[PDB]
Amino acid sequence: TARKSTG
Amino acid sequence: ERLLDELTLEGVARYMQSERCRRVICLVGAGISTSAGIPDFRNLEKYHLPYPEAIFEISYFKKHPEPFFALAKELYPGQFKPTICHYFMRLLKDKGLLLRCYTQNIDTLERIAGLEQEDLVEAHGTFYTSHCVSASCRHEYPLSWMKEKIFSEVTPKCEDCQSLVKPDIVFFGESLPARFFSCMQSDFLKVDLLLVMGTSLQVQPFASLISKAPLSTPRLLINKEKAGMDFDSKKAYRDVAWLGECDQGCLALAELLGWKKELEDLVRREHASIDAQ
Ligand SMILES: [Zn+2]
Repeated sequence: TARKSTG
Repeated sequence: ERLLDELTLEGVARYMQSERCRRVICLVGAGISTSAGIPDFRNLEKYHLPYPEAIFEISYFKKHPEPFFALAKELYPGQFKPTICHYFMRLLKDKGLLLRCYTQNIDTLERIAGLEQEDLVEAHGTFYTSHCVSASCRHEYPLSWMKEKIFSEVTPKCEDCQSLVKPDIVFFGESLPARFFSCMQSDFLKVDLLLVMGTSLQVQPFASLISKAPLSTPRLLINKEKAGMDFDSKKAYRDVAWLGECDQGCLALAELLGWKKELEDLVRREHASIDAQ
């Protein structure tokens, strides 16, 4: 899954 | 479909009062906790960070955890007391209107306000519990243990395997809990209203949640600033922005709904209970 990112 | 009569707070309130609006998802961020004395995370000069954001990145943290824990000491509140906005969500729960609260926050204030585990998707984890980072160990530590380490300025270290211990927050670069994706797959298939509060929707994949709702689902933003949302163009049909602090937005909405007295009583008795501890 998409990792926690600033954008 | 067009479900709001007008693109106003009054329009949203009328919609909420109608039979059609049965299930509401709340999407919340840092702005709902600023009036609880927890600043928007977005002395430290001594660490010579490569850039300010490195303090919340997992790769940097695992090798240099000291700046994060130094900041934690300064940010740690003297009390955990939920806001008017948190208690507005409690009213949604008690009136059978809350499908889910998805939170970006790690402060446990939704729990303290009386939202139960099943009501919540803590998308970025929690400060409440902590664990050793070693997969073969995973020793758990409670908030009192973590707080003691933070205030004594001793880096949390596992008493068994000597590895780093971290609060159960999702650092930038980490995966979100499976629950986030599991609930997303169900909740956004059938939802009557999105209430987006205290977030500018700049963190992914949380920010993508607004697009997952059906195209007809109205969306109200309560935030100090504007945020794929369309408030102002000629094609605007479902999105409403109320600009200001989250507490004042929730008070304005509660008044329109006829809940102002109920909300104020709830906040006051719950705050009294917390202050009496
Ligand atoms: Zn360990």
